[PDB]
Amino acid sequence: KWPRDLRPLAHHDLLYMGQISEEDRGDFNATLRNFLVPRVVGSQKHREVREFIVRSLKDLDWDVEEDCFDGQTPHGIKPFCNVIATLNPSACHRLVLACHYDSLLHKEGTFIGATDSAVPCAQLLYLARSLNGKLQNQKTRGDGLTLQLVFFDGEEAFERWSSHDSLYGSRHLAQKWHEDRTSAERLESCLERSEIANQIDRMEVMVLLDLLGAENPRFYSYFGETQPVYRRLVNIESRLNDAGLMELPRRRRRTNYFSNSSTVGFIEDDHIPFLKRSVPIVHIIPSPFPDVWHTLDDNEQNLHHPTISNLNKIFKAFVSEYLQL
Ligand SMILES: [Fe+3]
Repeated sequence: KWPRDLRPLAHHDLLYMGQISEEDRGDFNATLRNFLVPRVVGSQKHREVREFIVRSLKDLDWDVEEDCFDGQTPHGIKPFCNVIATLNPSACHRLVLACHYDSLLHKEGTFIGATDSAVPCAQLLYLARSLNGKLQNQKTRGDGLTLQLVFFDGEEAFERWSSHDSLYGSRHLAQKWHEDRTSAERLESCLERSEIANQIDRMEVMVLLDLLGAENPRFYSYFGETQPVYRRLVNIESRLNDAGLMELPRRRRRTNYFSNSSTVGFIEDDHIPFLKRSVPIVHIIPSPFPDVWHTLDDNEQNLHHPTISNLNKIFKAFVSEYLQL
């Protein structure tokens, strides 16, 4: 059983999280435009993207940390900088939403990585912005739960994906947090039977978004441990559809992104170094990958906007339910 009682979103809140005004659309797209540039490790546009993320979240009065370091790669020594934003640093437990902000250095030409992961980056910032008032209110409760957003650097391989060439930022951060010791007594309102020995134990669940923005994604539950959390995403999507709040190409259709079916697939991503340290993971990545995956066609025009809108409604409702906004 999940360590936190997961109370179903009231209808009033579901309906609110499920509407998207044209200024909602406009705000998200304006956010997204900042990420639809090549973001290769070490580059100027990469530092500009990080600066944008940092300022956006500092403007919202979040605590923002830049976890920077240099690491050896097949292309020589490289600088990396993870961005960690925490709404209430004192709160013992974090609901962590994450993605990567670097883009693949593509051998053929300029690679935008619109789904991989410009859309997930923008979705995290859009969540922070659009739920800001509710989040600021939730932070005052002293209930020991907060929201945390991690934008990992160096997710992509420089050459052939391997244990040593991939996940530079997440490998670094998981180790950093594992070795940084702390205890429940130093923290605000930890749950009763919490075993807190280090920073990594404060990660209540890590929801990792990746390869989003293409039409008709298929998600599955990748971890039995987080099946209670995963099923809330299934339930929210079902309720949005029942209420007629999803955008579909024709009348009398339903989205079915979050399957209840079992899968036996394994995908390496930024969750791995945390998974190895007992952090519960929900991996929101489609299977199969978008047809555009790691091609020069993973670009702005190939994004499917109605799907992005539907996903934003699900994620907003999810956060709202988890934090009881
Ligand atoms: Fe990729």
